[PDB]
Amino acid sequence: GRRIQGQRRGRGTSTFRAPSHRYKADLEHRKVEDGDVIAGTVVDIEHDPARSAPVAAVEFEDGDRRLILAPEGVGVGDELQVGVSAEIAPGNTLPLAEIPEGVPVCNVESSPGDGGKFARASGVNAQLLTHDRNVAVVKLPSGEMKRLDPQCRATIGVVAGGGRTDKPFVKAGNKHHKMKARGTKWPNVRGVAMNAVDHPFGGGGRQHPGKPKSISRNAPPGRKVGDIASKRTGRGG
Amino acid sequence: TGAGTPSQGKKNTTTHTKCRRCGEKSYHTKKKVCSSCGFGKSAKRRDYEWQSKAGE
Amino acid sequence: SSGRFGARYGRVSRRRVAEIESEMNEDHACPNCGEDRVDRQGTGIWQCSYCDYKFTGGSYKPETPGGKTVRRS
RNA sequence: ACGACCGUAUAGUACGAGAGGAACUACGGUUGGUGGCCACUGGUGUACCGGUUGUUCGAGAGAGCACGUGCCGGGUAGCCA
RNA sequence: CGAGUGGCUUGCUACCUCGAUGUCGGUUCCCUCCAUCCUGCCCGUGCAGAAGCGGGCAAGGGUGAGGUUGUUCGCCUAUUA
RNA sequence: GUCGGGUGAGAACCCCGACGGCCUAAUGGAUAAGGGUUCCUCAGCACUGCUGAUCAGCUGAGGGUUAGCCGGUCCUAAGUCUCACCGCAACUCGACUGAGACGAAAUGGGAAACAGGUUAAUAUUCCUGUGCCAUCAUGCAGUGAAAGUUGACGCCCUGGGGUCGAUCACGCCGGGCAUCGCCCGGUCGAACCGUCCAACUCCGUGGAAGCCGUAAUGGCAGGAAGCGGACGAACGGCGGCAUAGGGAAACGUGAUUCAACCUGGGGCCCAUGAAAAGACGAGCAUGAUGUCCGUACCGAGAACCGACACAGGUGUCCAUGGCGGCGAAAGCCAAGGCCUGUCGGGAGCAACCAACGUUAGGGAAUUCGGCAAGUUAGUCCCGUACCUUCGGAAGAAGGGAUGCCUGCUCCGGAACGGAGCAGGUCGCAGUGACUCGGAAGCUCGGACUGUCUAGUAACAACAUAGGUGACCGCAAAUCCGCAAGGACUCGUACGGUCACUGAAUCCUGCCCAGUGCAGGUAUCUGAACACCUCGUACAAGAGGACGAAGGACCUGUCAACGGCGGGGGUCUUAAGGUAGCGUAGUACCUUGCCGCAUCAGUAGCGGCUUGCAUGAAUGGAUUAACCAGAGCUUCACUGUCCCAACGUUGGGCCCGGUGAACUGUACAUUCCAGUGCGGAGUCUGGAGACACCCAGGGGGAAGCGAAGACCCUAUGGAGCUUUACUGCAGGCUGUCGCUGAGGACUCUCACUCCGGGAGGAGGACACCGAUAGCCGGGCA
RNA sequence: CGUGGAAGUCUGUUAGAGUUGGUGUCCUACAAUACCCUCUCGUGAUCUAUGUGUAGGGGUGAAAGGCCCAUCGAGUCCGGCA
Ligand SMILES: [Cl-]
Ligand SMILES: [Cl-]
Ligand SMILES: [Cl-]
Ligand SMILES: [K+]
Ligand SMILES: [Mg+2]
Ligand SMILES: [Mg+2]
Ligand SMILES: [Mg+2]
Ligand SMILES: [Mg+2]
Ligand SMILES: [Mg+2]
Ligand SMILES: [Mg+2]
Ligand SMILES: [Mg+2]
Ligand SMILES: [Mg+2]
Ligand SMILES: [Mg+2]
Ligand SMILES: [Mg+2]
Ligand SMILES: [Mg+2]
Ligand SMILES: [Mg+2]
Ligand SMILES: [Mg+2]
Ligand SMILES: [Mg+2]
Ligand SMILES: [Mg+2]
Ligand SMILES: [Mg+2]
Ligand SMILES: [Mg+2]
Ligand SMILES: [Mg+2]
Ligand SMILES: [Mg+2]
Ligand SMILES: [Mg+2]
Ligand SMILES: [Mg+2]
Ligand SMILES: [Mg+2]
Ligand SMILES: [Mg+2]
Ligand SMILES: [Mg+2]
Ligand SMILES: [Mg+2]
Ligand SMILES: [Mg+2]
Ligand SMILES: [Mg+2]
Ligand SMILES: [Mg+2]
Ligand SMILES: [Mg+2]
Ligand SMILES: [Mg+2]
Ligand SMILES: [Mg+2]
Ligand SMILES: [Mg+2]
Ligand SMILES: [Mg+2]
Ligand SMILES: [Mg+2]
Ligand SMILES: [Mg+2]
Ligand SMILES: [Mg+2]
Ligand SMILES: [Mg+2]
Ligand SMILES: [Mg+2]
Ligand SMILES: [Mg+2]
Ligand SMILES: [Mg+2]
Ligand SMILES: [Mg+2]
Ligand SMILES: [Mg+2]
Ligand SMILES: [Mg+2]
Ligand SMILES: [Mg+2]
Ligand SMILES: [Mg+2]
Ligand SMILES: [Mg+2]
Ligand code: NA
Ligand code: NA
Ligand code: NA
Ligand code: NA
Ligand code: NA
Ligand code: NA
Ligand code: NA
Ligand code: NA
Ligand code: NA
Ligand code: NA
Ligand code: NA
Ligand code: NA
Ligand code: NA
Ligand code: NA
Ligand code: NA
Ligand code: NA
Ligand code: NA
Ligand code: NA
Ligand code: NA
Ligand code: NA
Repeated sequence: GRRIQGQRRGRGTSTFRAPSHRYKADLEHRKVEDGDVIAGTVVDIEHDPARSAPVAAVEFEDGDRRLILAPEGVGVGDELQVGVSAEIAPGNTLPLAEIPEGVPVCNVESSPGDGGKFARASGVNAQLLTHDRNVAVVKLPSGEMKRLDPQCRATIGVVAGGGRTDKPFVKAGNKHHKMKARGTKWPNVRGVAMNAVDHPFGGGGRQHPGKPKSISRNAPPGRKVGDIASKRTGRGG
Repeated sequence: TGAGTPSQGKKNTTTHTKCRRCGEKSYHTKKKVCSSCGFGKSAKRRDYEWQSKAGE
Repeated sequence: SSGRFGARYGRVSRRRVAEIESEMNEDHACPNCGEDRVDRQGTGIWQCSYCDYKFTGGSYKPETPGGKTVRRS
């Protein structure tokens, strides 16, 4: 048959790429030698086209002007600090070790100095639970307990723009506009609505998958479709 | 819209042009590659054994 | 306010759009001063027409339940 | 190139207990078909005459255009049913 | 039970055409057959009359309009000689 | 088009005049692409031109395109290339990372030009006049000089400033008309230099506790109004330019509405609406320099693409010419263009055909079906049902009004804006043409806008929001690449990938036996290396021990594939169809039965319903709104019909000119029968038959057109499928190499990842190379 | 009551896009997909010019096996090939 849509994706053609040239900033934590003597002032609050969430323009002491992944409650004029000795207030960034347990955090680093990887989407947050000289246990937004190096930096507070998901798109056009700002092909044609040549579920006199939807982890691309290595399906039991 | 005559009307785009290297009207001005001599793609001249019968 | 939708989309969709946009359009007390003068400038962006204070908040409310928790601990 | 039917007189008669109820013949009409014709009725009638909207020729008068008459009203001959 | 006629149905056969003989139903227009539905002329009757039933000769003319259905067919309605 | 006339050997179509018409977002004006000399002149008619030609986009020969300030050039956009690096057997191949370059002529950004005149043909290019920009040189000034501003920005609504145009008033100049006194045109004048400034912002004053303000929102003791001031706009006003230019002349003045242009206020985003060069910041005189490329013409019913002078296709600007009216609508008419959507002449011009008008009485009887046509119509007033998601349904339905003329009232600053009143008055008809809905009900489907089979399918199909399940913590899940590498990703679970269902409302039962996926697993099974035994002076080979993933086995899971019966008052094989719906777009029997409706209803709707073979996200039921979706009923309407007629325009017919194609074994005036491979103009027997020609509608030549797309056959083909055969990628897993120190463990030194670095995490694992077992229509 | 002016909102041959019926005209065409009337959309998942990217078992596909230059259940050209 023909390559399935999921296979066309990987080639990285225009249709599947994110409108990168239209994006504003790669939101990473600043690098500080040590000491913490790095503070800046929020100069503006802007919309981030890559995340449908606000972002903050900060002007640092040493003349550096950069956009920052903004937590809720950050405003123009506010002074933010980054470093070991940073104050424990919303919007500041310091290593997990300097953060008091039980405090909501966002933009958590996976490896110390990577600029942040976890809890960055609208209104989310990680929960710093356990401290130690060896490991800082953080609960990610998915509910998972993550063991991290206490040296991994993070920002105090929950990510801004919380509740974005609360409102329905209502119409195709609204989804369309959002989709145009992402690396995604939309709308979505169901496999079962296609011809056999185009998809493992295509074909038939009526619409139905011709086999069980639960596919093995070992299935090759072009065949891995439907419910991937599902431990279970449905709602009952 | 018919794919024949009615679709022939929008054809006012210049692509293949007189090539600087071979003189043939094959230099694709959009690609900057001559489809006849290979100019723009290779220093060596474009040529293939299939351009003639196998035993010739 | 979902009246702009006419007879389209169904109950749930427009009931929720009305409720959400209603709370979004309510007078909001500025964190800087204290005046009920905060309006939405865009997605998650809030600003006081009085003192000009521009800040981050929820997508449709200036304060979310998660954000109100931060202050505590 | 004529086919067929209905009606009247025959007759409330013949027949028949009664109920009911014919025919020959002579008449009138209808229907279908056929051929022809236009005095009559009807249609058409961008011949013609009138009314009137918009616009243009300054107004008036008198006209052009509005699809092969702008629209509306009347309609001769002829052709027709 | 026995003997037949027709070639409208159906089945059988595989002769004809696969370098193609355009489908069903309908329509329109022409000719024909008779195993006659009406009409003409007759015979019988369980033929009083009236109305019928059955049969003979006979193909001149007629055999129409509608409701459902693509329907052919058929069902149904009101007319009809 | 017509009548005259011009030229010519020759004139319906070449030119002049008159008369008559056509085009109004185009048939006019300016252009992009594309064409490429098609432009202009002269001379021609063998070619081309749907006829002719003295004409020409044709033939021949000459000529024609002039720039500091219009484009290019310069900048950077999506993105492209080059070199380096790396990969690859290799390259003209290949992803990343560096560096460099390229990438916008209408239509991105951008130093600077206007007016007049001139040619057969150019023109912000030439000429005249005036203006302007950049660079450099000289002189004066200046030490400032880089912070900042600009370039530079989305969608919706709206105020103010304001020019052209248009219109109104009045004056002047010229023209037209001639029963009045009206009607038309003109009344000019740039770039540039100078000056003015509304809005926004800010400062001082002031001191509002209720005031200020808007079309609207709004503003204020954190200091409102008022007053004063700073900064500050037009392609605008004003003055110069200008005893420049232009006009035969006059060579105006005010006004309204105001495109351009300028400047503000508001609203929206699960959408956030380029960049760089450059400019400003940062004065003035004088002088010098300003090269290179483009420039003709068409820009289309004859200059482009479509084989053609093709009824097709093809971007931008002129969107403000008059009447009209809501209008960039119709209709009519200017300016401007044209009579080249290029063959004519004749016949009351027949039949027949294409478009079309009108048809008495009846009124869907026509037909699969109202197909086609018709009806209605603009605006104002009254009035408006079921149902409903409260939005809608709705312009429901239905009823009334509508012109002109005279004099007026009201809103507004006013309009050549709008709303009304009284009286008079004409027609069959006052939205008088034009423009301009027919309406109502029942049922089915899909919720809606949207998408689609370029070229027979627009639908109920696809999409959609919404619902749901699955995978993944990012050194991820998913996917591309042979590799080097890469998309997702300037992203991080409120994410994004992979699927199913398909708005809302009420709901979504039972089944894990089979199949799939996933977890677990004492025991069983389970490859290769290494190891043990036998064999071989070695080796082949045989066997053993250990045993990974996988399988057996156990468990979970159906909004996973799917299933929900026969029998009796259990059996197959797990369950044995719950809410609902039901003769269904699913019901064979079938036109089921009853009812509605009709004269009559295989239709339609309602009820019943034992459902040949309904049923819950293979979603069930139901549903307001929506629909060029399927079926049915009613009012209205009508040439669809009864049943056809007459008329209009273009053909048809005759004449001049131009001038193909299809098709053709031969013969051929046939007809009725017969015969024949059973479907004969040609054989046989008869019948009929003087030849040629015109028009017609198509009975026959099993008419012409296409080596049947149905069917079968061929040890034909291809696309597709799968628990067909055989293999190949890919995933998982053991083992060997990289690989190191001290059946569970520690370490650091390779190697990997994070970090700018110091250093941190991980670590002999992983990655990679080799091999072995399992899965493996993803692919051959 | 007014103000305000929302909408994949309505009417609309504004421009522009689309293509339902006529199974009309044409069917050796004006045209290898045309003409006319009728009809749908027309502030948005809108339409459009130019530039630009994706390439053949590969693209692209709101999915019709649609489209990739009159060529598509695997483009076109030449070769294998007599
Ligand atoms: Cl989303
Ligand atoms: Cl130019
Ligand atoms: Cl305002
Ligand atoms: K055959
Ligand atoms: Mg980033
Ligand atoms: Mg995209
Ligand atoms: Mg879908
Ligand atoms: Mg399909
Ligand atoms: Mg497949
Ligand atoms: Mg389905
Ligand atoms: Mg399904
Ligand atoms: Mg094609
Ligand atoms: Mg006329
Ligand atoms: Mg035939
Ligand atoms: Mg007989
Ligand atoms: Mg006879
Ligand atoms: Mg010429
Ligand atoms: Mg000449
Ligand atoms: Mg360049
Ligand atoms: Mg430009
Ligand atoms: Mg010229
Ligand atoms: Mg020119
Ligand atoms: Mg022509
Ligand atoms: Mg009539
Ligand atoms: Mg009927
Ligand atoms: Mg009938
Ligand atoms: Mg119709
Ligand atoms: Mg007044
Ligand atoms: Mg009318
Ligand atoms: Mg039905
Ligand atoms: Mg739909
Ligand atoms: Mg089609
Ligand atoms: Mg449609
Ligand atoms: Mg169609
Ligand atoms: Mg669907
Ligand atoms: Mg969904
Ligand atoms: Mg969702
Ligand atoms: Mg979803
Ligand atoms: Mg029924
Ligand atoms: Mg279920
Ligand atoms: Mg003979
Ligand atoms: Mg054949
Ligand atoms: Mg077949
Ligand atoms: Mg095959
Ligand atoms: Mg790295
Ligand atoms: Mg196969
Ligand atoms: Mg709309
Ligand atoms: Mg519309
Ligand atoms: Mg393009
Ligand atoms: Mg198919
Ligand atoms: Na399927
Ligand atoms: Na044959
Ligand atoms: Na027939
Ligand atoms: Na007879
Ligand atoms: Na019948
Ligand atoms: Na001519
Ligand atoms: Na000025
Ligand atoms: Na006007
Ligand atoms: Na729409
Ligand atoms: Na099961
Ligand atoms: Na199972
Ligand atoms: Na079922
Ligand atoms: Na639609
Ligand atoms: Na008629
Ligand atoms: Na014939
Ligand atoms: Na095939
Ligand atoms: Na209101
Ligand atoms: Na059409
Ligand atoms: Na191919
Ligand atoms: Na070949």
